[PDB]
Amino acid sequence: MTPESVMMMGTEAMKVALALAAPLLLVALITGLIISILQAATQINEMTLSFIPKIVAVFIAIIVAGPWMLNLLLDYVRTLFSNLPYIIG
Amino acid sequence: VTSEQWLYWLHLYFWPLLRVLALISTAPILSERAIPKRVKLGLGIMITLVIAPSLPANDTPLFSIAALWLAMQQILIGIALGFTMQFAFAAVRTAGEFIGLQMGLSFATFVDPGSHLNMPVLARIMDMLAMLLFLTFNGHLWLISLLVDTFHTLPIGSNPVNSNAFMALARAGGLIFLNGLMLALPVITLLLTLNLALGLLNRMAPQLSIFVIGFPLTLTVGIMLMAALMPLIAPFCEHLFSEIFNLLADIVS
Amino acid sequence: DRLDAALRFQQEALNLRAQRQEILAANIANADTPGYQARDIDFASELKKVMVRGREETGGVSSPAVDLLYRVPDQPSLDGNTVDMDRERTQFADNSLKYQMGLTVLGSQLKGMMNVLQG
Amino acid sequence: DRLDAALRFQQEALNLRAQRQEILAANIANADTPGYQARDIDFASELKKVMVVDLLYRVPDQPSLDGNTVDMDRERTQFADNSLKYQMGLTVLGSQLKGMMNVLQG
Amino acid sequence: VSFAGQLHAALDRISDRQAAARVQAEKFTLGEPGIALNDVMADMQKASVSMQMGIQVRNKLVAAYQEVMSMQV
Amino acid sequence: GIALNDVMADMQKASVSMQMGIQVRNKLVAAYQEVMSMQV
Amino acid sequence: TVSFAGQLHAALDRISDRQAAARVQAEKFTLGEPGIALNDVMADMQKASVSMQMGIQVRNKLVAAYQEVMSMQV
Amino acid sequence: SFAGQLHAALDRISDRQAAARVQAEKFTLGEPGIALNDVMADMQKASVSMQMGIQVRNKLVAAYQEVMSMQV
Amino acid sequence: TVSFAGQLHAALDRISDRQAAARVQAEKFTLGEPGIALNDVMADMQKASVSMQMGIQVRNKLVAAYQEVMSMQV
Amino acid sequence: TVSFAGQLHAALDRISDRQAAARVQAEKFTLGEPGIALNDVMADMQKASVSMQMGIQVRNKLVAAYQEVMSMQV
Amino acid sequence: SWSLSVQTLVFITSLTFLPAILLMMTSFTRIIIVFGLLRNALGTPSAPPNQVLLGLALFLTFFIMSPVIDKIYVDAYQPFSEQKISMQEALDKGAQPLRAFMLRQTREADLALFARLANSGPLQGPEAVPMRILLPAYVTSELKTAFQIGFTIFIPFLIIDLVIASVLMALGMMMVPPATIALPFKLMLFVLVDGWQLLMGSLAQSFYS
Amino acid sequence: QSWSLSVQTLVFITSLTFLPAILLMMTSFTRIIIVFGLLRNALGTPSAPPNQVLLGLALFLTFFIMSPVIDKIYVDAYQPFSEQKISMQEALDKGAQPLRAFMLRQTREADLALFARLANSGPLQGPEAVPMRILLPAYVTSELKTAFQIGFTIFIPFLIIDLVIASVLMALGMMMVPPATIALPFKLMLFVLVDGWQLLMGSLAQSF
Amino acid sequence: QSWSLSVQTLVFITSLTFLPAILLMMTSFTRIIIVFGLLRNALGTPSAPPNQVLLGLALFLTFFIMSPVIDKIYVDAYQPFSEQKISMQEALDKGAQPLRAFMLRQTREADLALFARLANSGPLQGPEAVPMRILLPAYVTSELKTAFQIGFTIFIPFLIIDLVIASVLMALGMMMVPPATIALPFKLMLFVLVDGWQLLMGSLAQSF
Amino acid sequence: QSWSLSVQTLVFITSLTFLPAILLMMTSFTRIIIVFGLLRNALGTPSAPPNQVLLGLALFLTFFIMSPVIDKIYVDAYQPFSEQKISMQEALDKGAQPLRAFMLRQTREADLALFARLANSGPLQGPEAVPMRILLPAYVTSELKTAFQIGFTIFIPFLIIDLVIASVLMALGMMMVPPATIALPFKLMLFVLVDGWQLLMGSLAQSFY
Amino acid sequence: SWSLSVQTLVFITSLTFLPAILLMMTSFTRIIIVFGLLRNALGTPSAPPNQVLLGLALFLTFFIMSPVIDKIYVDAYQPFSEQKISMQEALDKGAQPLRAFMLRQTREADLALFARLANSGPLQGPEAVPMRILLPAYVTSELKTAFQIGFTIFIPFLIIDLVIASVLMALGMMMVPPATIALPFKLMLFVLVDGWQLLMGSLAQSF
Repeated sequence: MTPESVMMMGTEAMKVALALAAPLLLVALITGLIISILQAATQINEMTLSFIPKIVAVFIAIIVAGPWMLNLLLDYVRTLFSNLPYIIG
Repeated sequence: VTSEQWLYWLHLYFWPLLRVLALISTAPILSERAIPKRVKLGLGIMITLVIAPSLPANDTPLFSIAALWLAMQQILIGIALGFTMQFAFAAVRTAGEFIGLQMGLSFATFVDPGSHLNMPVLARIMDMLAMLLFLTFNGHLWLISLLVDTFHTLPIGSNPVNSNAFMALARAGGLIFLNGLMLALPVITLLLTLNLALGLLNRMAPQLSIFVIGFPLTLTVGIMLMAALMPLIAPFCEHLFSEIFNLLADIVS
Repeated sequence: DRLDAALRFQQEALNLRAQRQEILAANIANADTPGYQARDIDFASELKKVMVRGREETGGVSSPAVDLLYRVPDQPSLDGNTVDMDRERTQFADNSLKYQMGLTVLGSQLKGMMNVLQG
Repeated sequence: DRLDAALRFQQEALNLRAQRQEILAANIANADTPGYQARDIDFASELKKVMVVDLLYRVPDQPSLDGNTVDMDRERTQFADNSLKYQMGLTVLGSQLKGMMNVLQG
Repeated sequence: VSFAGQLHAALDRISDRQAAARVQAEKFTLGEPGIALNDVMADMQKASVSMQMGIQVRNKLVAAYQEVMSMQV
Repeated sequence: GIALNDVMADMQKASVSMQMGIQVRNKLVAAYQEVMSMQV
Repeated sequence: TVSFAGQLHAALDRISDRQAAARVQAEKFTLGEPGIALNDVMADMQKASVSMQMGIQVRNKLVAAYQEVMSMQV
Repeated sequence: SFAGQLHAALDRISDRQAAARVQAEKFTLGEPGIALNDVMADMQKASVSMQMGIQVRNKLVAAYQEVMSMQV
Repeated sequence: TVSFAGQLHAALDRISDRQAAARVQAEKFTLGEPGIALNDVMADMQKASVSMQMGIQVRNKLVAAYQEVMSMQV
Repeated sequence: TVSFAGQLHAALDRISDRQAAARVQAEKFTLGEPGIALNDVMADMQKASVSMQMGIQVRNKLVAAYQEVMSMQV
Repeated sequence: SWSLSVQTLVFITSLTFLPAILLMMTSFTRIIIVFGLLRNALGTPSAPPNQVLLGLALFLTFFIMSPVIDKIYVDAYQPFSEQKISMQEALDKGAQPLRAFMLRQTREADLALFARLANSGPLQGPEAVPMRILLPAYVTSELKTAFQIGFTIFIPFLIIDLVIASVLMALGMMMVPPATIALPFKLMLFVLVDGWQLLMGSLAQSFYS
Repeated sequence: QSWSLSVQTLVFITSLTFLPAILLMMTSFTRIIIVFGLLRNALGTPSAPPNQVLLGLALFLTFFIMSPVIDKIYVDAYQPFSEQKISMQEALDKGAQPLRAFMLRQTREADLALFARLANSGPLQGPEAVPMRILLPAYVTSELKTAFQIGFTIFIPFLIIDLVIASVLMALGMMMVPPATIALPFKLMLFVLVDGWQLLMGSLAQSF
Repeated sequence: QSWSLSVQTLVFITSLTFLPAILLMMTSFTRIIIVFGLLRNALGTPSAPPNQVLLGLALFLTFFIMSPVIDKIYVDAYQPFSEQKISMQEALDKGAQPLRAFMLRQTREADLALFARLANSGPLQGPEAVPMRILLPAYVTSELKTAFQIGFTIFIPFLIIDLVIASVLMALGMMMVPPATIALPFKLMLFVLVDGWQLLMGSLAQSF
Repeated sequence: QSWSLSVQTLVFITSLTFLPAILLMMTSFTRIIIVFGLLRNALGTPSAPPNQVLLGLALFLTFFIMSPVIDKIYVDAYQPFSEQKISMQEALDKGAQPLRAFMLRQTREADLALFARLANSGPLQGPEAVPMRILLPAYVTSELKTAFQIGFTIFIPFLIIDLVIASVLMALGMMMVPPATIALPFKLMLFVLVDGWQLLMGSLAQSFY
Repeated sequence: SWSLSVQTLVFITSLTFLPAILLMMTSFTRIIIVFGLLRNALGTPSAPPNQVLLGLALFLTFFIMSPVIDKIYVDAYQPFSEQKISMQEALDKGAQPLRAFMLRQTREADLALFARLANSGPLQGPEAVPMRILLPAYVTSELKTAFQIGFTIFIPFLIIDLVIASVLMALGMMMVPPATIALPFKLMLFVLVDGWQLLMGSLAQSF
């Protein structure tokens, strides 16, 4: 009820969002950086060949860590809906 | 006996109802479409039932241009109060949308302005957070109390009016921008530095950077930055509400 | 103000009809009382008078500010009352129909207004 | 039912008036029977008893030789009065029902 | 004192008039002396008129409430 | 005291005035919502 | 444990038994059975009519309220 | 033009109403030469004309609202 | 194999037969055919009117319900 | 080629013709014409009223259908 | 007591205000506001059709207001039906359990504000609060509670859209709308975590707590 | 014991007011209409088939699905009531049985358990002890959940097409094009080459 | 057997109530309306022709297409009824046949089989005896499928134009130039030059 | 032969409902608003002047365009109606002819031929004998085609500006600069200096002649 | 003076056209278009909500109509009570200040075009321009004025965007999008100079 509880609500929610999005974004960033440094080493420059492995890497990311995200988000939503009638004002 | 003078009761219960309902239809949270219309009408009716008997009853007939002037006055007062209150949420929405646009979340606006493709999701997040904070600080009760109080300052009866006062509400349009800049400032600046950092990377081997490495990094950095910045809005939320409230108190009179 | 002024003539005429019928009923009630002169009012003159200057009362025992005039007797009577029953019952029926006419006109005007307002 | 309690008094009065009307007409019909006693009921007491019948003999006025105590004038007046009161009870009960109806109509 | 108070007062007055007329009618039907049929019938007439007045006031009042609740906010 | 003639007439006049006020406010509110439902 | 459906069933029963009692009284009075009076027959019929008007008005109010509640938008 | 025709129609309807009201007012005072049936017929004709005006206003307002609600 | 249109057709036809029977009975009574009583003629006419009014009310309820069902935003 | 406008014009002409015939017969009866009876005048007026009411109801249904069809979002 | 005609008239007139009692004195407002907000959240403004949600809200309100209705029936309707309590006293007796139910769920701040706006004297205990103060205080408290519940409801459905947009933006697909992708995932979430049982139980507890 | 004919007429004509409510809450109309709306959202165009066509088609589908239940009601309740062999109340009680079975067969256990918890129900026992006022909201909740389960998996192929087209377009280089604009004709192609309408009706019918 | 006059007019008004449903689900209005909406979406102009204009065009096209069916109904069914030659029941039965034939001409056998198998209908010999309750949903489904086919095919030339302009812009290096702004005027020019409106209406009419 | 007063009133009020349909399918309005719907797209601001401003401006322009037709209808048909020298049927027959001529002069022959063939009409001797059922949809089709022609032609100078600005931006190596935002103010410049609105309305009015 | 019921009908009917009066007769279109163009300038099409912009334009319109409202009050509101002039002579007398304002804000070319569109040859004087010719001409003039003000607003933001892009290109960066960098600088320039208050002051001065 108190504004401290509200702002905590937003923080924990958006940290959950950060945890959900961090693996995919970080995998894409690492793949892009690796392809870019390889291009710099080989002196190859086409703006389209960096887009190819990124999709494959990010799609594999759901294969490997997808169940973890799905279990984390469901637990968050379940706990939020269960604690809903105790943060009422 | 068995009089029950109806015109007296109607004139006593009408104009306060007009002002209360005019505030209701525009005041934030009390004007959200999710509330059924009958609930809003009943709240206005009950508030008027509580308030009106204490006020001096007016005797101007409903079939006169004086009644039209009175109705216009009540509508103006109600919409002015509600809109001045709404300005703070407008400012919060502006700050959130700008943080989100510096995230690169909606890049299609820079190339196709107003092209039916825009999602200010951060703006919505902080808008609903601001609504929750406003509910917590009981701002709506204050709004109702000030709606009641503006009578003593400005009675139902037609009273003369001023000018630059309207400018003040219009000049409040500056606040939406001015306060929005500060909220952002605590994050956009660092994001700016990050973009500057990306520039240093592009000053190296040409191409092979930006649109491939900049976007995910800046998205994650914006996310964690403003996630850490979330505790900061609440003092600024109270500052915004106080600014709107004392501006209203000073200018309505 | 405007609506009050527009409906004021028929309302006042209907009130004067009611008072005239009260007077006629009083005449009918006292029809066998010895020494009772029948009373009646001039409807048109009193209606214009109430029109120009608002309704007023003698007290308020209360009674209207109307002028109670005496009816001219038809034929003499030993007891000494001038209530001739034919005249009383003709005026009663005529006042009845005119009051119903006033009700009809006022109701028609009020519907003629709800028709405009209703939407 | 509450509806019965409102209309109980008038219904009982109407029924008692009908019964006493029958008794008075029986007294009229048997006027010529030698040895017939004129019988009647006390309306108020029986109305109390039903709201909360016994026949009472009429006090003879003139002594006849055949033992008949029925008097024409007394019972004719009572018969007319009972008819009038039956009509009045019908009027009152109908007015109450009509009021209960116009309350509901709409 | 208030509008609800005035309506309650009007209802009480109408009910009291109706009960008085009914009680006088029952007293006349009882056979108690001094009660005239003229007064009974006139009082029943007045009670009926008062009931009809109350019905009309209720009808209008309900119509006005329905009109107010139909307002779009 | 006040008769049915006056009671009914003022009762009707009040009903008419209340209906007029309701209709005028509805028109004003509809115009305001049409203005605010704009697209700038 | 109150039951609105049970209360409606009880009220409908009250009306229906009142009507049936009046009808059977009229039945016996037409058949010529002694002990039945015409004024009682008419009074019971009118009581049944009043009860049915009660039921009709309550039905109208309930249906109007339900329709206005269900015509609302969330 | 069109506003002129609307103004003329409104003037005719109001003249109808005024004539009926004046005739009824004169008849209320007991003035001779005015009959009850004529008063009632004039009142009903005025009511019919006013209802026609109301209906025309409703149709015109609905048409204007439908036109102004189009998506350019 | 239950078709609602079939039941509506059956009810409509039954109303029609009742109306036609009442009309023919009145027709025959007017022509002075012995064996027809006025009271039965009026009773059957009133029964036909009751049946037609019941059909009218059922149609009104069905049409209203169809319009409320058919106007929802999908 | 059947056209709906032609059918509507024909129906309107039939309604107008029936109304005009009833009005003419009533006018002639008022003027003291011998070969016209009051019952026929009243029956013809009632039939014209019924026909015009049917026309009004058909117009209402047609207008409702048109306003429903033209309110689509295509 | 009143005449039977007056009692019937009052009963028929009071039957009119049933929607007002349902909306302004009952648990209906919070549930309907929460349902509207949730429908706004999932991105399907016409999904459970208004009638379905209205029926569910009516059944929920009937299940929630059961003890109050039971207390009214046992204390007011039963003595009134048995001719033990007059018609003008059954209303007063039955208005007390509803008043208590409205009080418990109301808030001090609203009560203080509406006690000040009426210029009434000090209210040392809750037993001095009239209905003219409790009614709008209860209404405002219910509105605020419903909006709080809906606004904490809204957060996950916007979180999903945020992460969807960020993931789409990582790969450079800047012209893909995020709402169209997020809607199936929001439906999947609301299916997985017992979308309705948890919400139903949370609302019911929110009343009984 | 039987109700009077006037009471029967009053109840019968009053019950017709709940016909839209019965059709929506108690029958299969809700699930079909929700699935159709979700499919319209998934097609890429929000109002291609007018709401009227979808509503009529959903009504026909609901009638065809519920025809066995309607036949059972007619055999059990309507026919013996119309022949004046059972009373109105007993006919309603008998006819509530097949509809209760239909509602139970598609009811989630958790929904029924929760709504029995909220209604203070204690020793329930046989599946034939659940009252109508408890069974109905549980059925509505289960129908909403099932409709959402169907919709979110109806969404899948169109998301696949959208993602494939966007990925191909951006990887090829044309990143300034709107992928949805090019994708909509392909969504229509997929829907018409699979026979999406016929298969969707088959799946909706076989869901019961 | 002939319905009395009051029953006849009750039936007539109740049937007039169902007019939009008949127009949408029995005539060619739905397919034309769907194709028009898809075409408007295809030009990149979501609100250029107002909805009322397209609705009126679809209504007139439907009237022209259904003129032979209306003529058959008039000649075979309505005309004898208006001359009191036949009753209303047999007139309606005779008028059903031409409309039924028209709807069967434009339905797909697979959808008819689906709705027959779903409704548990017994084997039906030939197209002569197929209930309207079976034919109507199948015809609606077939119309939906055909409309989607036509719209998807229509979407092709504008897709060609968009792709060619996007490629021309991209091969010039213009990386941040959106192709919609350049494509919209050329889409309008293409639709104007081929006499698009009359050609598309003629194609829709010819397909019926 | 004249219709009764009741039938005349019924027909008049019924025909009053077709006012938007008549305005769209029979007057100039369809060509105007559609062009506006495209012009706001050419300027790069979909917001543009508000929708209601454009609609009312189109309405005023339509009235000015149809002033001669309205005057001819008022003179030939409605004036005898008001002065009692004509019936309602004859007035309806006579007043449509100037509007039919106005519709025919802007009707392309190909569309008219298409709708004839589609109605299986017999040999029409001359324009004067063309049925309204054939003239209305053909006029609407030709109207749409003409509006699209005008809109595409309007789209030209703004395309010129966009191409020039994009070429200038790319020739300087400023490849990452979106040219839409830069070229929007120059489109506003072009519309201001040349007096775009007045020129466009004059061109539309002259086009109808 | 005509009937009261007809007066009520006319008044409620004229109440419907209130958005038309606000848009076509007052200046509301000018402020709303200026706000839309300014929002398009900063690069954020949803930063202030459309509701807030509409309300700000409404308040600005109310102030800038306050002199005309005062003239209406003097010429129409007051004498309608003293009954020196009423009904006809006054409604037109009260509308006269609107005519003066719209003549002031209307260009001559639009009026000339709309006159030759109505074949009104003998329109010689400038205070007897009919409403049919005055209204659309005034609307077109308002559109032109709003577009000019929008371009003037556009100039500094376009300059800032161009400067940012030029410095990015000169510094060696060829891939960094200049919009992301230039957006916060656009905002800090807009706030620091206090763009909003000067913008409203100029709009009020713009009449």
